[PDB]
Amino acid sequence: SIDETVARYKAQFTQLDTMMSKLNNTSSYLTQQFTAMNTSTVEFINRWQRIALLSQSLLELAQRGEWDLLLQQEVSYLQSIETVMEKQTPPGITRSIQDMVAGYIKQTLDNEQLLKGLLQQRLDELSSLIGQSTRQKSLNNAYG
Amino acid sequence: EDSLGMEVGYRLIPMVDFQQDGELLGRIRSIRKKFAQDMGFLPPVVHIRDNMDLQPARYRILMKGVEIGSGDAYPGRWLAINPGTAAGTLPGEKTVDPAFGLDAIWIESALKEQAQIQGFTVVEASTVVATHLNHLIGQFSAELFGRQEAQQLLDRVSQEMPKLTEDLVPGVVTLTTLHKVLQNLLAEKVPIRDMRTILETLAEHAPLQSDPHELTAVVRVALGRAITQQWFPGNEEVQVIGLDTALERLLLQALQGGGGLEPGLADRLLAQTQEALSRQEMLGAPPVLLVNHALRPLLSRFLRRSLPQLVVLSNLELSDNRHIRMTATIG
Repeated sequence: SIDETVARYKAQFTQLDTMMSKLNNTSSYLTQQFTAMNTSTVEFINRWQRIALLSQSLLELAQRGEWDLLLQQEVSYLQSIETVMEKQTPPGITRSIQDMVAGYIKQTLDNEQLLKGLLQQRLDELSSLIGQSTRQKSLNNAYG
Repeated sequence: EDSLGMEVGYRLIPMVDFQQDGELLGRIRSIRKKFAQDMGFLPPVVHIRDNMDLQPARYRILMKGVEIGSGDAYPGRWLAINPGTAAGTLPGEKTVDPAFGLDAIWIESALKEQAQIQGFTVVEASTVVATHLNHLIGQFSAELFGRQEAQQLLDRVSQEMPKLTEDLVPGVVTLTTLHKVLQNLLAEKVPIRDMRTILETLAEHAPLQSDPHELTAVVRVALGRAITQQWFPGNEEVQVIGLDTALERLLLQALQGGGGLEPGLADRLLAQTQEALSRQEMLGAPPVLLVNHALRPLLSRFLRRSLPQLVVLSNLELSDNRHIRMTATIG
C-alpha cells in the first residue's frame, strides 16, 4: 500500500513543519527571557527545569527517530512554556539562583538549535521518501 | 504486413506455446482486454511468430513491419530492477528494464528474496515481455487506431445509439474528421469510452466548426469530468503545475502577434518544465500542467514532444468545484 504510506509521509511533513514554526515562536521568547536574567523560590527553579527537561526529551526523541512520540511531547513542551509566561520571576532572586537558571535557559536554546536542525533534515528526508515512493508506484503499475 | 507482431527466440517458445507453459498468451489477451475497456477501443491482435534464426533469448516487437523494440528474457531467471534506491549489486546479466530504462540485473531464482531486501523490484520473465508489449501499446495508442478501427467503432456504436450516429456521419462530420478527433484523444491518454458525449457535443459544434483540432478542444471540455477524475480521482486538493504569470502573458502575446520570444528561452522552457515534473514528484502530486485554454494545444504539442509523461490540461476542463493549488511553477 504505497498510496497509504505516502499519505502518512505528507501528514508527518506538515505536523513536523508546524512544530518547526512554533519552535521559532518559542526561540524568541526564550532568548529574550534569557537576556533578562543577566517558599515560592522552589517553584521557580522547577518551572525553568521542566522546560529544560522537556527540550531534552524532544532532542532525544529526534536523535532516536521517535517522531510519533516527538509530536505527542510537543504539546506538553508548549504547555510548560506558557506556565512560565503566566508566572513572573519572584522578587527573591539571588546571584546564585539567577545564574543557575541562566544555565538552564541556555540549555534549552542549544537543545532547540540541534532539534531544529534534526527537525529540518527529517523534512528533507520525507520529501525524498515521497518522491521515491511515487516513482516506485509507477514501476508497480507498469509491471503489475 | 501485420499491425502488431512479435518475434521470439526458441527459448521463449515455451512462453508462447499452448502445448506447454504459454504464460504470454494469457497475459497478451488480458492486456488487450483491459486496454479495450480502459481506453475504449480494442487494439490490433498481436501476431506471435517463432524465429529460430533469432537469438535464443531475444524477442522483437514490430508495428507494420518496423521494429519498435527489442530485448532479452530468460524464462528460468528473474529481473531485478533498480529504481534508484537499491543497495549493493547482484550476480547475473546486467541489463536495462524495457519500460523505464532503469538499471536491472537478471538474477538466479535463488536470489529473489535477497534482491527484495536490497530494494530491487523482482519481475518474472513472462511479465518483462508482457510489460514491454503493454508499454509500447500505450505509447502508440494513437497510431494503432487507424481509420479501419474508426469505422469499426462507429458501426459498433451505431447499433447502441442509432439516432446519434445516423444523422452524424457523413452529414455533419466525415469519417476522416471523426477519426482525427479520436486520434487526438488517444494521443493525450484521454479515453474514448464515452462515445455519447463525444458524438453528442460533435453534433452541436460540427455545423459551426469543421476543423478537427478545434473540434477536439471542444470535446475535451465536454469530457472534463473524465479528464479531471483521470488525474485527480476523488474530491481532494488539486495540485497542478502552473506558468509564471509573466511567462503566460509572454506566450499569449507571441500567439497574438505582439512578439515572440528568443529560441533560447524555449530551451529554458523545456528545462524548467522537466524540473517542474521533479518538484511535482517530490510532493506526491500528478504530473499535470494547467494552462490558459488558448495556450493548451501549443504547450501540449511542444512540451510532450520531449517529456511525454507530462499532461497538459486547460482551465476550462477542470471542474469548478475542486480546490486548485499551484504546487510548481515554470518560469
